[PDB]
Amino acid sequence: NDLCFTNVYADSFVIKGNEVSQIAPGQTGNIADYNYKLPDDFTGCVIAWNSNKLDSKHSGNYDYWYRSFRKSKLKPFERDISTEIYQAGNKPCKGKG
Amino acid sequence: EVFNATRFASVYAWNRTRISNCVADYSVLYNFAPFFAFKCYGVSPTKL
Ligand SMILES: *[C@@H]1O[C@H](CO)[C@@H](O[C@@H]2O[C@H](CO)[C@@H](O)[C@H](O)[C@@H]2O)[C@H](O)[C@H]1NC(C)=O
Ligand SMILES: *[C@@H]1O[C@H](CO)[C@@H](O)[C@H](O)[C@H]1NC(C)=O
Repeated sequence: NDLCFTNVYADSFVIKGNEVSQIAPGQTGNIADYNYKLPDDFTGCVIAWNSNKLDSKHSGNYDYWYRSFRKSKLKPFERDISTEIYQAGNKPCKGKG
Repeated sequence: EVFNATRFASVYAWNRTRISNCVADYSVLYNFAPFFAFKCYGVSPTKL
């Protein structure tokens, strides 16, 4: 409360518990490499609180997503919203299975 | 042959294999496992 910040970015995303400890400057994992990479010299804070009342219901809910397959690592502070079938082997395959 | 195995030995007797006289393209290491912890220490995994 006694500092001054030229600008402040607030990135919000619900995510599983282990990924909370995954989210940190200079880490690894399916999220830290393909979904959200925090740059090394990061100046700020992370906030994580439990929300089982807004992300849950009877019969289940599957609205949330994540990316476990990307052609390369995600650069710091970049978004990669894309639905491209990952290539395995040498097939130009465009489909699921 | 070390990622296609079926009886990965228990930790008390850790199977140790030696890799030599070969060309190591770690794409074949990447395709055989949807990784969970690729924490590299001596070398950055991209620079492999
Ligand atoms: C660790 O496990 C490897 C895969 O099973 C073994 O490599 C192979 O082992 C078979 C016999 O199971 C050999 O016929 C083959 O040539 C290859 O070496 C490896 O020996 C094993 N190592 C130890 C120390 O258990
Ligand atoms: C192991 O090799 C068999 C060969 O038929 C292959 O079908 C299978 O996908 C391989 N699995 C792993 C984990 O290497």
